[PDB]
Amino acid sequence: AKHLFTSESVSEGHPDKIADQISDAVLDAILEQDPKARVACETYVKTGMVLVGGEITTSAWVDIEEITRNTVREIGYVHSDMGFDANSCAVLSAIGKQSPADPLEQGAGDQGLMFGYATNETDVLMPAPITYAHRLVQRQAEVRKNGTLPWLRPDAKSQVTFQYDDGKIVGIDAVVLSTQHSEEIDQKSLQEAVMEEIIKPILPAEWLTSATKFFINPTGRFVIGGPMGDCGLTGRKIIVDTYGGMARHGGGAFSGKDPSKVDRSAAYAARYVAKNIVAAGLADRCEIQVSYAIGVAEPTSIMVETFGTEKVPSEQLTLLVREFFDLRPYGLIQMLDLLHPIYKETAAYGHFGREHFPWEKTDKAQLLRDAAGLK
Amino acid sequence: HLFTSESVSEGHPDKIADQISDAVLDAILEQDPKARVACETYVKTGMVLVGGEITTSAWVDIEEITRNTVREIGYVHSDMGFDANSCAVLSAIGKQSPDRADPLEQGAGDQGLMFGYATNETDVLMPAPITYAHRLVQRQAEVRKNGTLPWLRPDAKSQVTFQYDDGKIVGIDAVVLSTQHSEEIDQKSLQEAVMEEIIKPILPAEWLTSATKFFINPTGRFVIGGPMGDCGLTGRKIIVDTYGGMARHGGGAFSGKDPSKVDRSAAYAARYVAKNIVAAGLADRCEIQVSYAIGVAEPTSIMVETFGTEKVPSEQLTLLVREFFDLRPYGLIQMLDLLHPIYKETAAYGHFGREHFPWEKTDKAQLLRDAAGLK
Amino acid sequence: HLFTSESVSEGHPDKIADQISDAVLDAILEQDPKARVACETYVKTGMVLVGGEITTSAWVDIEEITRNTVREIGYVHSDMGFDANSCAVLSAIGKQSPDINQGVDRADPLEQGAGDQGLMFGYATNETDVLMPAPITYAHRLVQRQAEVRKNGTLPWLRPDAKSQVTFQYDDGKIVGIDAVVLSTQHSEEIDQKSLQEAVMEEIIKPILPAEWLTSATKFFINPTGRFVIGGPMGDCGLTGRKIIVDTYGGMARHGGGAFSGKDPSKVDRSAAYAARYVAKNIVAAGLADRCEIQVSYAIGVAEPTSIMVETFGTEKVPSEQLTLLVREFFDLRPYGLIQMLDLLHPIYKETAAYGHFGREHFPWEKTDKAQLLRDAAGLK
Amino acid sequence: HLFTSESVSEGHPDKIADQISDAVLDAILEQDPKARVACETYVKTGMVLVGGEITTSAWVDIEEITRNTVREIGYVHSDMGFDANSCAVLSAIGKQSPDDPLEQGAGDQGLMFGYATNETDVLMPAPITYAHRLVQRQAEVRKNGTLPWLRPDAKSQVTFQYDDGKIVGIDAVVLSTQHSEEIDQKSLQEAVMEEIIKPILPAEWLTSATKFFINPTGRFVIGGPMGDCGLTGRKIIVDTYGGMARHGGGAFSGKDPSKVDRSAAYAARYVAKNIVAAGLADRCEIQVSYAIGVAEPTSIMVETFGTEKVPSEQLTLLVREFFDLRPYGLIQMLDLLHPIYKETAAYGHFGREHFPWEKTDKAQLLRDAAGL
Ligand SMILES: [K+]
Ligand SMILES: [K+]
Ligand SMILES: [K+]
Ligand SMILES: [Mg+2]
Ligand SMILES: [Mg+2]
Ligand SMILES: [Mg+2]
Ligand SMILES: [Mg+2]
Ligand SMILES: [Mg+2]
Ligand SMILES: [Mg+2]
Ligand SMILES: [Mg+2]
Ligand SMILES: [Mg+2]
Repeated sequence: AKHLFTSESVSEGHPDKIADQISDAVLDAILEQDPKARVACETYVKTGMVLVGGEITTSAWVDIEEITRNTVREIGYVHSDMGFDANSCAVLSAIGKQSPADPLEQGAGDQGLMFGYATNETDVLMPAPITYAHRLVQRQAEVRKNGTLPWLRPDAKSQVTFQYDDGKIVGIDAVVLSTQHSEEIDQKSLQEAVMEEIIKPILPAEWLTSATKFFINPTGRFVIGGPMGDCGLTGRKIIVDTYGGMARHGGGAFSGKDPSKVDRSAAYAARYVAKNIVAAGLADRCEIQVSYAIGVAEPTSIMVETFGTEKVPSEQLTLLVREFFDLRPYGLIQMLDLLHPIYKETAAYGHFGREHFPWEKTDKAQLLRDAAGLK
Repeated sequence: HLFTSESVSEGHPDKIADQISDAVLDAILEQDPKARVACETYVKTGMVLVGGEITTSAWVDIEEITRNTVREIGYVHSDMGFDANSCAVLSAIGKQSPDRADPLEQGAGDQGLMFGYATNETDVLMPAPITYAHRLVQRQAEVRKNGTLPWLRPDAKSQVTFQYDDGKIVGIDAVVLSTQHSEEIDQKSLQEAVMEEIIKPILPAEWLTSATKFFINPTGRFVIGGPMGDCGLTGRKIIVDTYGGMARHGGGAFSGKDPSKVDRSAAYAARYVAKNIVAAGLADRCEIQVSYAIGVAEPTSIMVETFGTEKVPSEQLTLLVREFFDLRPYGLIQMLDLLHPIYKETAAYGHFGREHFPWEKTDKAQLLRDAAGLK
Repeated sequence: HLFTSESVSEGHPDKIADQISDAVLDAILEQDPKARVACETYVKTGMVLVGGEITTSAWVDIEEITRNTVREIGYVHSDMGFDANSCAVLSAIGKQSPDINQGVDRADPLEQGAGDQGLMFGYATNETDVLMPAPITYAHRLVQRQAEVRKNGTLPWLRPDAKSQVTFQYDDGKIVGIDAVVLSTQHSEEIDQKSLQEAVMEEIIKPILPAEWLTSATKFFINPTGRFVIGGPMGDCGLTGRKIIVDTYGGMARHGGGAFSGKDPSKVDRSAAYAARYVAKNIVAAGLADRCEIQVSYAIGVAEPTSIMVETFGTEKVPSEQLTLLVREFFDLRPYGLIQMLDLLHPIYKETAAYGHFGREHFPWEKTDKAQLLRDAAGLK
Repeated sequence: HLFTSESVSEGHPDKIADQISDAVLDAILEQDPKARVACETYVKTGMVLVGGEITTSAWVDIEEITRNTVREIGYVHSDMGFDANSCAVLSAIGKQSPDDPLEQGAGDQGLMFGYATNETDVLMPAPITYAHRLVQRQAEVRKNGTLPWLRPDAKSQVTFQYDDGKIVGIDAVVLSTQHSEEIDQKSLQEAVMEEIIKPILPAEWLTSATKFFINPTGRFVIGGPMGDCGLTGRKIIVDTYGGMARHGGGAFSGKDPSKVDRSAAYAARYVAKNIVAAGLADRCEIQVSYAIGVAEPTSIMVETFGTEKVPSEQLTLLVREFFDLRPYGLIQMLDLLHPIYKETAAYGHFGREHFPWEKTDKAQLLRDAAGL
């Protein structure tokens, strides 16, 4: 049936995403020294200040203030004219610290479930709305940092409404792009530049018609942004972090958490499964639901929803997942080789659909395709 | 096979933050129903930080509201981990003082996407797992406060796992209930009281079988809780707040936001739309997506999904939605009569399924059914 | 012998905190003159924390008062190290309902007991015409002159943070001259040190220090560490009540330990030091001593001071036994008697929080309206 | 006639702050004796904020130091108003990496006072000395189980009467102490008199005239940071001489010894104490003047209040000969680069005769070098 579907993303300068990146920068700095550390780092940013809090158990010694200032500086807040300055904002630490047979048989601590999702409607096997929303704010940051549009400032949001028909994309119905900018540029010039340097190189021409609506800084000037007059907190962008609303989400933020937190690592594993099923050609689109029982390691149930797109029977998919992936809480950590400082890169522009992340590798695809008996 | 949802009591640190954010909201709306409020709370060992931005004529004492909220939750002694009377309360709220000929045509305050959902698998038209998860922790607080089990303490968590078959409920596979308690209670007595006074009054006997597992405090003594050794933030329970994983989410938090914020009010309106479609008998379950562009009053998209359970063509449903509901941002407010101090009640035990909330009324169901030509 | 006193401008981080604390006090007293206020401020890079306890009916916006105060001091850009418009302001003030004890707990409010124990000193000397020690007097005037030329457009490139030191040479108890002068001032990036030193010399130092006391031997040090572009709370920390000697007599006289700023007049740490200055100054203006130091002390809950002591360093012109009598006769040093004697229940305290609480003769504790009564009572003509 | 000084116990909120500031200093100095430290603490209902600036190679856990300090002081329960185990601890310390030194000139036109008098055995003014001993005794009988219902927060004040520089008696004593709910005021007053006041104050100074104000406003159950702020550097007269000597300004706690405000003040005490211990005077205020860029003090005034046993100008020359008062020389003279400062942050920096600036090891040298 014909319908619209919308997703959004936000730049690395958005205050919630600032907090995510600081949490994962702290996490990465600890993991570099202590790969087995327990970290639950929650950040709060607002006018003039960063508060980094939470709980860690580690042998690592890290300078929270330096990590914080370096992270905000890299994002681009370096002057009070932008609303925020990495060099002169307040940084407060409130982190409680503590000192540090078959480990893979560790059972789950909760009744829980995890969702994964993939679809061959894009090259990265992600839903088109979240993919192109991500790409729009990532492009905003790129042309900001490389000097193409030097008047851009870090804070930006995007939103894309796709039209579907019979489950395939027909085009883009509406685009929102709001970006922070310096005082000197006028809105008409800004809108033309955003169209030419951000929107047009990112969105396929075939999907843009004369009916497409473009809302580029629709309320006009956007000089002050980031944390200034606007709070950011770790874990308040969990839908832009994942699938943009296209898939179900069981709850649980990612950033600031070490891989032992099932909320993060099991979600990564569930994406890994779904992406490899679709890359194998076993379905065009796939939502996986992994259920865990308190005190047992293997998932208690694995449901593979294929939305009628399956190329083999649905029971065969469940069995293939049982055979080729280790979805035990600690086994998936080993499968994905997660005990490394790789998380700051995940904390803006999406945890899924990205290049080099281990849960985005399609290295079980051909094995699954063979095992299911097709070519 | 299996589906699990969880809930947390008013004493969970994330929910403490939601309740403080909405108590501030309600205190302001009592004096100034048109106030703009964006209140974000951070709680952890010994402290509450209440931050954000308000535009109002109201005069409120944030510290008093905060201590009162924590006192009502029940944290009143350091032995519990947290004490309303002696914790630190910091305020970082920026205050400003207070556009269309027809206020119904006011543009949205932000972009974003919002989902609503309804299913006839329970009488309140909610998914069963989140419904009974909520009622368990709600019942823990009720018997804690009314004197029945006075040795209970505020922090608690529930998990209910349902078994499905042919898409219908077959029974409850597992129930977890963890509750905080005073040092004098032994676990055996605790488990028996919880089972007698909390679980059995709440879960339907028809869904309890020989295969149903019960886990009461599976990790033993639970004496300190809440913010102690932990950290709670507003808007980190958005799946608990809504449908428990059964339906999708647009990502926006609810608590601390006045009804001009479409993250909250349009999610309420999408629940109202979906619930009225299911109550009309036009679908067995229905999910609504809406989205907005900042400065634009008409939604950038409306999508209705009925999972093949629709009783009239999907195209007719979308038309009925556009005919009978005003989803413009200020249309939402007037449709649901939202400018009242009603929001602290929503900040624990779920925003949906409690049928005295305005977005829970099924007062358009008969109109829809009549317009659809159904008898 | 030599004697040095120092002062700091309104832009020094400790004084920023004193000023915010008294700006909050004044805004409250504007609405509720009987309010109880104990406001303590902490400033450091990027943030202000305003804490304490108030009992008042007033409704004030702590964050707005704080940003306005910082903006007036002049911190408005990250280039300076601190920006009123974008720093963080955290409020941690606990509020209580009344605004004293409703109807006071004494039939005669003059008989109310002290709110705390403690000791307080006051001092006066006829070394200067405002009856203050010279070194702190000229130290204050230097940094006050810095802020004046910065704000009135004379030297717009100055920035808020600044510090002065003045060393006087004494001989036989008399001023012979100024031995050394130190003046460090924050400035914008484009001014070079040589233009800065000459500008400070011509516009700040020479207009303020008496030419008679400056000689070929007087040493002048303008920005002895050179470049001074970032300052204030940046890379530093300011706290209410950490400048209690610059607030009073610059080391020339003793101190009882209590801070002034952020305290309403029911706090004897503040009001009894003001009253002791008023006593000592009226004794010296009366010609009863060339210099005079007063100590008072209180017990919490007790209205009569636990001790009054009058020290005149051998300069008294009548027997000291008579002086102590005159003090008991002409001044009401009970806690609330202090308030009524000096008319303290008014929003006048933010002006005291930089450039010194004493020597500025429009303040009520600087009036010498008892001097002639004292002289007449002592039998002097 | 009368002179009054006060002191406060280790549980008073300002002294809690001083103690946390110097506990952080001590932990840094144990790993890095040359560290630069300027640690400012703010304490209030439910929270400790530890702020400031350090340059050091040391790695310390600010939260653990803070909780350990508050626990030892005795705040361990919300009933007392404050709990080491569950209060908030926030850190905001800026950290820099490490980057003839005895000829270092002063950085400021400075003045430093030191004082001593033989009116007590520790060569301190009597009002501050006995004020300290009262609150220190309060803490001792709280901690050793003698009066276990005492709680940490207490203040003392003592008014002495003088005749011609000599003590004649004590006129007034204030002792206010926090306590548990269950004890009545009458029993508290009797217990405080018998166990705190009478063992500390010499009986020959107490008469029928002496006024005793013991918890004069009654119940004192809530205390410490609860409902009233504590900040580092807000007890600088308690820390020094109780108001008897002049003070040029500048707090001690949280500052490493390279801060002249602290170490030059210690050096001035050391000089004054030895002069009196040598018998060159009975009481003695020393005023040390520094010029910027100059190491040796540019002026040393030795005020003796007419009690000198030797020509007053000899005293200055004896000080020059026997003491190294250059800014970094005095640090060597007093051997200051050691973690000794948390103990100084309650009950006074002067008067306790194990600290280095309280040794009278130059008294015999000064006495021999003079006529005596
Ligand atoms: K957490
Ligand atoms: K400092
Ligand atoms: K205070
Ligand atoms: Mg947000
Ligand atoms: Mg969770
Ligand atoms: Mg949480
Ligand atoms: Mg939002
Ligand atoms: Mg200072
Ligand atoms: Mg000072
Ligand atoms: Mg005081
Ligand atoms: Mg104090």
